[PDB]
Amino acid sequence: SYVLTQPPSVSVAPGQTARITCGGNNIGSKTVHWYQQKPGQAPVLVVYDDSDRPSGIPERFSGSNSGNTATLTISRVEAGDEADYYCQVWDSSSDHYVFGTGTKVTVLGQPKAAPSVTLFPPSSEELQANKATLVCLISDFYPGAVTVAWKADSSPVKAGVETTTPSKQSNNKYAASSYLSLTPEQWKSHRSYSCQVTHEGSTVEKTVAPT
Amino acid sequence: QPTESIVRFPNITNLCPFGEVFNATRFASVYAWNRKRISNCVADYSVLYNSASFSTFKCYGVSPTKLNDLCFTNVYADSFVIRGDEVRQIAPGQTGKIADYNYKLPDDFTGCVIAWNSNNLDSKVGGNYNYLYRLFRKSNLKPFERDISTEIYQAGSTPCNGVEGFNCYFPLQSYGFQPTNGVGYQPYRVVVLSFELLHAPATVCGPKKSTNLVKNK
Amino acid sequence: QVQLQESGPGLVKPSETLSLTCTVSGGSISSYYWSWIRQPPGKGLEWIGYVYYSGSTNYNPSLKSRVTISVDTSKNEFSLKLSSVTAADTAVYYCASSQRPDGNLYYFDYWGQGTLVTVSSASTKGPSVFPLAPSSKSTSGGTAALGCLVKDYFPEPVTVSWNSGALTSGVHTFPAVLQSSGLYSLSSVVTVPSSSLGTQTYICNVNHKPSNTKVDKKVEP
Ligand SMILES: *[C@@H]1O[C@H](CO)[C@@H](O)[C@H](O)[C@H]1NC(C)=O
Repeated sequence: SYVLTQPPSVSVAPGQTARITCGGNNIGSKTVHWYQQKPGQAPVLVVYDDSDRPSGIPERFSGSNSGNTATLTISRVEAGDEADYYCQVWDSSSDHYVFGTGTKVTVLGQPKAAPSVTLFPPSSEELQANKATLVCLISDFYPGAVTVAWKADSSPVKAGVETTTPSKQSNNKYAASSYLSLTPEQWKSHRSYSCQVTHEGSTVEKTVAPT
Repeated sequence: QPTESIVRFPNITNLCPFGEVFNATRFASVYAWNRKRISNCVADYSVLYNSASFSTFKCYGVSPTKLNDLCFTNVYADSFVIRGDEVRQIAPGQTGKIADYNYKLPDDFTGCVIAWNSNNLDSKVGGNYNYLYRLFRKSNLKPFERDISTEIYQAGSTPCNGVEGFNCYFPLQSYGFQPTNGVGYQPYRVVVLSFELLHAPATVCGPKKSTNLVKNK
Repeated sequence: QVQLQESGPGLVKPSETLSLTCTVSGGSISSYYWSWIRQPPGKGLEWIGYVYYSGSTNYNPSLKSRVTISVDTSKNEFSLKLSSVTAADTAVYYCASSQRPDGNLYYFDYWGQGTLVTVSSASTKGPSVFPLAPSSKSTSGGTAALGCLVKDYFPEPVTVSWNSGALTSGVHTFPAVLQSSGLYSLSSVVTVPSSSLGTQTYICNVNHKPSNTKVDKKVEP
C-alpha cells in the first residue's frame, strides 16, 4: 500500500512561513491535495492540484510538489491557523486514495493565560437520587497543560476524582474538566471542599461548602 | 528539465489540435480504435483537466498538473467508445474482453486515460449498432496492438474455412447503446494520451516563455 | 449549495454489520463520485471507498471484503455497510464528494459533519440531567455562571444547546469524561449577566441520539 509520510508536529512564529512536508516514493508524478482540520470540525480543502487554492482560502496558502517531497507553505502564520493538516493523493497502481499521517502546526509565542475555575456544588435533585457530584470547570488557559487537586478540609482526596485531558477551544486556548463523586452522607460530613488548579507554577483555587 | 536552468523553451506558436480528438463528431469502434499523432505544437493541457466534465482522468507515471511544465518528443491520442463498466479495463495490468481483445496498455505505461459519458450522442432510440467490439480471439493483444481482421473464429474441432457455422463465429459483436440502457452499459468516449520520450529534440511542450541564456550561473 | 449530512447508529456490537446513510441536499447525485471517509479518535483520515451514480464501486483494499457502498438516485442518498466490525472500527465517519473525475484530480471539498460510531460489547444507556444552580448573587462583575450536568451515559455523542438555540453567547460545553464504570459525563455552562437571573428562564436542551433522550431542564437559584 502507498504511504504518505508527514511529521507529527511542527511549530512556527506568528508572521513567518510555515512549511509542512509530505513524503512519498516519486510523489512528483502524482497530484497532491491538502486538507485543514480544526478541532471538533470536519477537514476542509485548502490546496488542490499541487498548488491551487479554492475561492475562500486566502492567498497565503500555497503548495509545492517536487521529487519525493510535497510541501504546504502557509505564509503570515496567524493564531487562527493552528490546526491539523493532511496531504491526500490518488495511487495509480493500487487505484486507491491515501492520506498523510497528519501534522499538528502550533503557533509559537502565544501569550500565557491563567485558568478560570468555576466550582459547582451538587444539585439538590442529585442528592434526592442518593448521589452527589462536585463539578470543577477550567478554561481559557495556555499552555494546555493543567493539574487539578481536591481537598476535604484538612485531608486531600483522590479516590473520587476524574479529570479530562485539555482540549482546544474555539478561541485558540485550552479547557479541562474535573469531577468528584461521593455519597450524600460524605458531602454533608465535611464543612468545606476545594478544587486546586495548578498551571505553569501559579495556582488558582475556588471552594464550596455544604449549606 | 527541458533547459530550465533559466527559462528556455521552443519558439513555436501553433496550438496542438486536441479539439479534433476530444470534440470529434464520430468515434471509432474499440476494435478499430483511431490514433492521432500530436507533434510540432504547444500543448495547453489546462484546457483539458480544468475544462469539460470527465468521468475518469487517471494518469500513470506522470502527474497531470505537471504536463504544462514538461516536454516530449511525441504524444499520441487514441480514441474509442466502450461501456461505462468497461472503462476500468483501460489501465495497465487489467484483464477482460476489452483489455485482451481490443485495447491493451503496457505495464510501463506513461500517460493518461480520459473518459466521459457519451450516452446523449453515441446512442440512438432503436439502438446504435455501429460501435463494435472483438468478442473472440486466439490470443491476447500485445500492448498497443490493433486487430481489425474479421476471420471466422474457430471455437470447435472442425475447421471453419472462413464460413460461419457450428462453432464458427464472426469475431465482432455490436454494442446495443440505447438511451434507456443502464448507466453501466451506456457508451463512454475514452481517449488515451501516451507521452513518448526518445533521444531526439522535443516537439511538444506546455506554454512557457524564454530568456536568452548566460555564460555564468 | 450541496450539503451532506450523515445518519446512522452510534453504537454497534463487536460482530454485527454497520449501516450508515449520507443524505445529500441542495443538489443531485447524478454523474459524481460519492465517497466515505473515517477517522478514529485522535488518529488520521482513512478513505473507505466511493460509489458512482451507475452503482459501480471502488473500495480501500484493506476494507474491500467488509465494505458495501450503495446509492439510491430516487432518494438522493448513498449508504455504507461495514460487516464484521471490530474495536479498531470506532471512528467518525464522514461522507465526501466533489465535481472532479475519478483519479489524480479527485479531491474532497464537499464534506459532511460526521457521525461517531462506537463498537462496544454492550450496555447502551441514556443520560441523567441535573441543574447547576448559579453562584450566590454577588453582581461584582455582573457575570454569573449556570450550567447543566449530564452524567452517566453511553455512548458518545451528546449535543446540548440553551434556550432551544436562542442563547448562544458565552456558552461553553466541555468534553466528556470516560469514567471507570465505562460511562461518559460532561458539563455545559454559559456565563450569564446576573441582572436577568430572576426573570430570564434558562433552559438547557440535551440530546442523546443512541438512546433517544431529549431532555429539557431549567436552572434557577
Ligand atoms: C471542446 O469543446 C468544448 C466546448 O465547446 C471546449 O470547452 C473544449 O475546450 C474543447 N476542446 C477539448 C475538450 O479538447
